[PDB]
Amino acid sequence: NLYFQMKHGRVFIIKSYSEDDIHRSIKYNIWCSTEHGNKRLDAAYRSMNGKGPVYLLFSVNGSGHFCGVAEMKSAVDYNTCAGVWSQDKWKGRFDVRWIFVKDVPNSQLRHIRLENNENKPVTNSRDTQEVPLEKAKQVLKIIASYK
Ligand SMILES: CCc1cc(=O)[nH]c(=O)[nH]1
Repeated sequence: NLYFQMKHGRVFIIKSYSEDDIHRSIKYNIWCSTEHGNKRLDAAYRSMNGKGPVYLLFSVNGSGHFCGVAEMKSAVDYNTCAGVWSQDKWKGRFDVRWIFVKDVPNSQLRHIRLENNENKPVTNSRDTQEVPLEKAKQVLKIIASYK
């Protein structure tokens, strides 16, 4: 209702090519991004210093929908077993906590736009695109109220 109208938290889009990697993340509550993506999330997490959550909005590239919401729950460990994701393109791992597993079609979010990404729809983001807090509130309310 007015729950989401907090003033702390940072929100990022997660774009996965792999449906297998979504399933593994939900099963084991972990994730891994590119090197550049991990560094961005690790900085946001460490600078948050616990004063609020880091939310992750997951969407599989090409699927036409978002598939869930997770919260970051650790910094990035860069020295972990390799080859655990569906493509061996990844060094490291961080903990997440899946908060919401539901398919939300892009049609329900296309009209929200990111002033920090040339006003492109939030549904046209790349991996680890950060969402401004005020637009993030609108997306979460839509996700949590979809049926
Ligand atoms: C390591 C899991 C993963 C898969 C993918 O396709 N993209 C990404 O950023 N992380």
